[PDB]
Amino acid sequence: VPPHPQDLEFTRLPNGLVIASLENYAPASRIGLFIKAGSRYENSNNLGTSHLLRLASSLTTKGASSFKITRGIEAVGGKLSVTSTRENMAYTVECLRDDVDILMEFLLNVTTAPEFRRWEVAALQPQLRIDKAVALQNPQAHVIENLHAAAYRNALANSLYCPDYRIGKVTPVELHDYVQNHFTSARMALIGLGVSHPVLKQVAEQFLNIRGGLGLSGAKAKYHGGEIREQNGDSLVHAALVAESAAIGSAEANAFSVLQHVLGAGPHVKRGSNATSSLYQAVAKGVHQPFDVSAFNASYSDSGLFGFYTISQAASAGDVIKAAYNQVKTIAQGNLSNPDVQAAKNKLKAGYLMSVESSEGFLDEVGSQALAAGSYTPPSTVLQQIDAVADADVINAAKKFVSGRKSMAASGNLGHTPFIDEL
Amino acid sequence: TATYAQALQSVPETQVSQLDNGLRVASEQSSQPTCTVGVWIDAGSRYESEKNNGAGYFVEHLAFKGTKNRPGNALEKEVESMGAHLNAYSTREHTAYYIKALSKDLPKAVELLADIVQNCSLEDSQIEKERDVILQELQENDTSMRDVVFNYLHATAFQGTPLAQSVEGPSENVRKLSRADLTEYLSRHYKAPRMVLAAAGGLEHRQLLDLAQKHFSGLSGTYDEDAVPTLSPCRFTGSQICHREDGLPLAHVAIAVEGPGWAHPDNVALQVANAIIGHYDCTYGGGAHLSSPLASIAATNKLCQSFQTFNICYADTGLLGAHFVCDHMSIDDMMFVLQGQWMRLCTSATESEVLRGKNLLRNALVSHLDGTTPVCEDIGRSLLTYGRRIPLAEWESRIAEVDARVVREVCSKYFYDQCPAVAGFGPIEQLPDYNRIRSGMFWLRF
Amino acid sequence: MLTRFLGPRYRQLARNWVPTASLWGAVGAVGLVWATDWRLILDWVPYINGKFK
Amino acid sequence: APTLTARLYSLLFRRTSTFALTIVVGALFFERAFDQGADAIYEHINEGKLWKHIKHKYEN
Repeated sequence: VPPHPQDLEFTRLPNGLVIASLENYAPASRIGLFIKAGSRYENSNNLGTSHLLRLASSLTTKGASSFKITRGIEAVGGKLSVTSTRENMAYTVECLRDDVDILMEFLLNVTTAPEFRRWEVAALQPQLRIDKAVALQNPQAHVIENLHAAAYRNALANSLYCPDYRIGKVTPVELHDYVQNHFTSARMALIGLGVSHPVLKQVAEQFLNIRGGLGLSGAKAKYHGGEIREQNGDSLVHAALVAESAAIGSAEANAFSVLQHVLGAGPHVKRGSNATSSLYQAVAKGVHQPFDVSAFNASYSDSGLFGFYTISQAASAGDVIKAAYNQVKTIAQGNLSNPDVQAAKNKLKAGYLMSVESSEGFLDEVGSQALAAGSYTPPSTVLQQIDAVADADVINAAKKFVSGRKSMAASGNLGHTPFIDEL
Repeated sequence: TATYAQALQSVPETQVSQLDNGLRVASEQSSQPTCTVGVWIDAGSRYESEKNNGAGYFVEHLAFKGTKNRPGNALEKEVESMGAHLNAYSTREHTAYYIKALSKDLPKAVELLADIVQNCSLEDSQIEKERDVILQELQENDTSMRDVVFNYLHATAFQGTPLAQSVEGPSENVRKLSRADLTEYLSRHYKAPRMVLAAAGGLEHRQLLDLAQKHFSGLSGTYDEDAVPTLSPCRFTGSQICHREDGLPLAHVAIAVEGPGWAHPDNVALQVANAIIGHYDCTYGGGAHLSSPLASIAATNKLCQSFQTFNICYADTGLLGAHFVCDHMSIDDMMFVLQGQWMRLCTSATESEVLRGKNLLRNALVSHLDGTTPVCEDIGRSLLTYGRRIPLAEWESRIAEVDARVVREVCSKYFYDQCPAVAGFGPIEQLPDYNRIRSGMFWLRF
Repeated sequence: MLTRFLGPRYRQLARNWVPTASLWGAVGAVGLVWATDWRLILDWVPYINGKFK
Repeated sequence: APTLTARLYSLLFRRTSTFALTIVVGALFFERAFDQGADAIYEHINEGKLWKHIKHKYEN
């Protein structure tokens, strides 16, 4: 028998900063500062600066040393993490209830007072190589980075990871310039779980009144189209096929989200055949060896990418790509049942509700929402928003993918992997 | 605002009921729109003999592939269609099947779980398909150096006991285990007093109880019969397995002394001490300044890629120690520094670092029990191991009691002058001789 | 000037090593007494008596 | 746990300082008991013979 839960509280300040808080009566507190500071805000002169920044969070600040941040956080058993998308950086901080003040102080120091001392920055440069190396052990990382580089002229084309030529070459000035033009009131959101709204509001008004930076969600992402190919002989070919879709929190994005679950996202059953996954069944029909297919769905501030991702044997890749693409074509041609949209609606709704079950998933959703929309949209109006997607909308999203200029990235033995014009 | 202390009281009590066949049914209610439900069974590879080892693992492969009511793909079609997630795991001691679902879907989710447990339609052709799948999985697991060393450490620590065995079994078991072997396992082990229906989320305990009588009540109403089925203690050894492979680019080493079982109060202090030594890998921010002397020295002097401390619990025994991954020229230095930390904590642990370990454990415990799934696991697992749910405020009481004197007492008891089990895989020429590892388990100065 | 080593942790660290340092003195005292046949102390010891009567 | 090597280890051998203390205390009482025995064996195997057994013939 639980307590009747508190409502989330939400505040936009005149300077554009957004504060959102929830008092769950939990033993731990979670606090995030979400900043429109992701890799899309880099340009061709400063590539990788937001990677080194992501790695730089325990370097010395004004009255908190490197030693002090590490020791002080660890003394109370806390964490400090930094997570980045192409759009956002997110500085989050966890501890027990009683310890919020010290971790808040460390957070505000990291984000608004970093010193970027020449020698500390130097000792950190090799860490870019380690971090990139570890991430790029998953073939998916290569593919999705190449996919974005292929798709875009600009902004969203930039990698999450520093280009090799920039390792050792990103400077203290570039870090200072990056923080001073991106880490500003009108680009920030301060989210807190298990803190009071007055405490957060106070913290925001005292410590987070910055501006001398940029305004928009950027230089606008120009979708280009094209393909990037990486020879490996990796036994398996990873391919992704993609077209321009819809900006986040448009109605069309929900149509893409639902189509993604018609076609099939992740699995639901440990070791299952994926019976209601329409891409997986379509590939399974004419391919009798180990494979995978998922629908791919990446939505951004001013663009999106929808299509599918395949893993297959080198010789089978062409067949797997063609079976998958034909299955999408068949929904674009109108062969889509009302029960199939409804099951996809059920998977998406349940997926979203499970997404926000934990503190970590709740805070990230509230944080990104605050940056994308300027608002908090409760679970039941997200569910209402998903429900309003017509069958025709899902057909229309499939139509848009099939007719639209493609982007492709692939890696492996590519001797039987098709180019875009062969599809 | 509430304190940390107040916040632990406000965590709602786990409600427990016993069904008439002896199935325990337990729930922690929150406000959530989603839930996790599942069956935790007191079954795993420690119950298996030489001849049927890997059977439960084989059952795990078959559990979702059809029932007497839902043949073939019909079950997964129902789970998928409501947007549910159906998952399973097998350890040496526990089997679990659980559904992540919408809270409004708890009726069907309980109905499916019962159908999986009671009515596994292990069709001969299906068991043949799974033969090749498990065999490939064994080939896959061979490439994971972490999974191999921990299997090796079990195989040497528990030498000639059922705890020496892998969960998956040997390959000869995989290729010769029949349907009759599998149904015999099911008959002996999937019995109502040995399994728990756990739930966490937006549910009343009353309806969890209702559905339990609805779908589980035909299990042990008169099936309480045959040798039901005593475990017996496993002799820990103190020994070494060294798989020398210089073709692999990094050495894996796991080292453990014999821990006490699930029951023992000593676990809380051991966990504090393990938190002080902590974990590390190469992607941790700020290395030099880390509090753990091992983690700090390992980062600065490039002594490893990763290490982790552990305390694996079984019934009346366990494995307490550490594992690491390092370059061929670093094993000696790693082992030296690891052992020195164990020795330091036995002899000369101090108040301040124990507070840090205490705090790390409160933060780990609370951060772990976050989501319907980990809470449901904890309800299920705890009722098998402790027979209660131990509430969050009790753990805090047990953590708070630990000071430097306790860490020195409890570490000395398990670590000081004890024979370790040691497992080595990879480029391990520089892995110290066992006598010299034994000698690292005491100090001449003390 | 030695003020580095003065504080609550070093007070605990000294306290931990005290029974050990006491026992190492007790080792060394008996060892000196045994090696020299220290007549002053060994006259007390109720069975170790090389001197008659 | 009744057994005597166990209590020997528990009380005396577990700590290296106590181990050393039990050796040095052990060496004192061994030197007495061995020199007592080994002299008494040597004296008994040479029954008269030595000036210790002759002594009483030439006076006080």
